[PDB]
Formats: sequence, C-alpha cells, structure tokens
Amino acid sequence: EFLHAQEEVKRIQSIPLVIGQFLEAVDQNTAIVGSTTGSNYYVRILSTIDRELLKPNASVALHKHSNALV
Amino acid sequence: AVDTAEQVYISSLALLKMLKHGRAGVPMEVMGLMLGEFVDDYTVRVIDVFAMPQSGTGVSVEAVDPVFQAKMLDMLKQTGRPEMVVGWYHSHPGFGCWLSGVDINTQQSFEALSERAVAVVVDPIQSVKGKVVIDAFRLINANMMVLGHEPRQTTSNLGHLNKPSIQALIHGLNRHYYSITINYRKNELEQKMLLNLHKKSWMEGLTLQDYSEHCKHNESVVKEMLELAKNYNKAVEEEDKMTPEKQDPKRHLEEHVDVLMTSNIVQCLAAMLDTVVFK
Amino acid sequence: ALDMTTLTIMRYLPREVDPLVYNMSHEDPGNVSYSEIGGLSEQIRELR
Amino acid sequence: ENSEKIKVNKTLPYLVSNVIELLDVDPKCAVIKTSTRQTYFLPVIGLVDAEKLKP
Ligand SMILES: [Zn+2]
Repeated sequence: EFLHAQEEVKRIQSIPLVIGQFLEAVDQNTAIVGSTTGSNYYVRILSTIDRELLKPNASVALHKHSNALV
Repeated sequence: AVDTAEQVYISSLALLKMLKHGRAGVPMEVMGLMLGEFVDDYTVRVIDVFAMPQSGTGVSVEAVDPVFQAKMLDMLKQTGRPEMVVGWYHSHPGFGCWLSGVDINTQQSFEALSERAVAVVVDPIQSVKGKVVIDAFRLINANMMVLGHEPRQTTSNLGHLNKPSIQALIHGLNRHYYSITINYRKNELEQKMLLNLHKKSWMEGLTLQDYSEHCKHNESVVKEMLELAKNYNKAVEEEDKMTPEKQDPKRHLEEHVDVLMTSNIVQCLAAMLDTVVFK
Repeated sequence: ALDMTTLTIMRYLPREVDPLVYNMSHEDPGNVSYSEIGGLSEQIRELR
Repeated sequence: ENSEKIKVNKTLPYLVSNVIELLDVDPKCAVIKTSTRQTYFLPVIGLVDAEKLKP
C-alpha cells in the first residue's frame, strides 16, 4: 500500500504542471506562490520537496488545476 | 415513496465509452444517453452508453435528436441491446461535476420522461492520471424541500460514507439535485481482459534493459550516495542532543540504496538466467 | 504548437509571427528603373 | 444532410480574430491571434478557402 501511495505521489507531479514563483513559505506543509498566470495563491506544498531548495525567488511548478505546488 | 441512499452501477465498457467521448469533444461539452436497467428502488445499472452528435444548441433537450436515438435503439435491439434509456450524461471540461441551469432543465425533461432516471457528469480533463471524476445526479423536487423534508430516507450507513466535494454545493448540490453514490459493477472477466493493456509479456519480462545506460544510472545514483554520505556525516555531527526539530541525508540515502540495490539484483539475476537458458 | 487539453508539444513551426512585417515586405513599389530617376548618377552608383 | 448539419453547426458567436502566417502543411495551416489576445494554430483552416485569406 505504501508503495502504491508513493507511485500516486509521483503521478501527481507528472508533466502538465504550470510554472510559478515561490514567495515566502507559511507552515511546514503550505506556502505562498506567484503563478505565471499573474495571480498569487495560498498553496499547500508536497512533503517530498526538499524545503532547503525553496527560496523566495525559486521557480516552482504548480498543479495545473489545484495549483498545488509540487 | 422517496428513495434512500441508493446506488448506481455502471459497467466498465460504459465508463470507458464515457471517458473516451468526453475527452474527444474537449473543450466543447458533449452529451449522450445511457442504456441500462432500473432493477429496483435501491440500484440503477447502466450497462452500455452510446454517444449522440454534437449540435450548435449545446448540451440541452434541443440537442437530443429523437430520430437519432430512436433509430439507434431500434438498431441495438436487433444486436443484443434491448435496455431502455435510464439516463443521460454530459461532459463538463474545465470545472467540477455539477448541474447548471440548462443541465437542471434537461434532467427535469428526463424525469418527466421517467420516474427515477439519473444524470451523470464527467469532467474529462480533471479525470486523469488514474483519478476518475464522475458524479451521478438527480433533481430534488422543490415541493419536498419546500415543506422541510430530508432529501432521502437515510437507512443504513451507506451513503454518508461518501462526502460531497465542496465545489459542487456552491453550484447547487443538496439544494436542487442530490449526488447518488457511484459504483462500478466490473466482473472478473472484464478485469482480466482489461489487465492485458499493462500485462507483462514474457520476452519483455526477460528483457535486459541496457548495460551502458544501467551503468550510467548507477554512476548517477552513486554520486547521490556520495553527497548524501557527506550530509550523513554532517547530520551525525549534530548529535549534541538539542531540541527535536528525515530530511537531507537519511530518507534520500535510504530510498536511493533501496532502488540501486533492487535494480542491480534484478539486472544481474536476469543476466544469469539468460546465460543459463538460451544455450 | 500545443494541445489545448494536455499541452503536449506536437509540432515545431517556422520561426515567429507578426503579419505587420509581412505587409512591410510585400509592399509593391512598382517598376522603377534607375533610368526613371534623373540627375542622381553619383548617388545611385554610390548606393549600389 | 451534410449541409444542414454544417449550417446548424455554424453557431453565431464567432470571436473575430486576425490571421497570421499560413504555414505550409507537412506530416491548409493557419496561425490566429484572437480578439481575446491569444494565439492559436489550426491544423486545418475550416470552412474558408486558404488563398481567400491574407495575413
Ligand atoms: Zn452541463
């Protein structure tokens, strides 16, 4: 089951994502991102992302529909 | 004689027809009828689905061509499909499953044509990546809601075990239409038939990847190992027993050694088997 | 060009756009021989 | 039958748009800039002849 869950977690970060700019984070599991669409969104971040890669000018890919930053 | 939590059954072939037709007509909404059986008060089994042509009127009762559906049913009956129209579906690309006002009017028309026919909404671009987004609707008669009654007689824990998606109720869920639980009546035969699409063929099972690419992947993963080992020394040096803050070396090194090990064993073992077998 | 559904690339194209440049290229000046200009032999020769 | 279906297909919003380069086909291609400030590529032009268009 855990392997299946990780397979899905890989699946959620597949190709069609949209690019955005990572503003300052909020909590362990959420952050603020500025989308290339122009608007900004309050977005929960996937745990698998290494937080140390996250910087207030980092280029970050958002979920196409849910805007979830993975 | 209001119906309870209930259940709706769609065959696997019906679901594949649904998704194929939904994805084909994107970004325009497409709509077709469902062919099935009403069985009893507690279940609705749609068994097969046929699409119907697009029209400039958009998805509406004006879109359903009575001659087309009539000739279609007359033809299917001669081939093994005598079931009546138990409902209709329409695609909603770009937004979640819910009925708009025109959708409500169409469902009212079908309800007039029936007693408990259902409406199905599929989002063909959100239903992707293995996640499927299908919802089944039926209008709540205003009279019943006008006189302060619950939508259905809740009898068993069935029903409420599912939760309404927040997106729908803004559009009117539990106000004018209620969501009936979706279920898939696949048998073992269709399942084993469907499994052939990803099923491993024997030569493909004995395929030996690529030694050069395997070595290159090994080198990359080993580079990750070296970096993670440096960070592991860094993390073991912070053992001064401070406040409790997996990241950096530990988890990455663990999964990396797992994947490198399993790849190496599978490759070497398969090579040994081929050496033994073919000659 | 990309699919409006899956956004996957399906064809590279001739470089860029802007039919403005197309008009500014296909402008038709008409047949004007250098002889149709007079008294500018030094400049005409210079330009070539 | 075909003409009737096409005619009923001809809805009448039309979202007017400017035409861009008619790139040659390669295995009847037009690039469009919409009035809604979007660019689109058409594998086939549609119900109008190719040479009737001028970028
Ligand atoms: Zn609709």
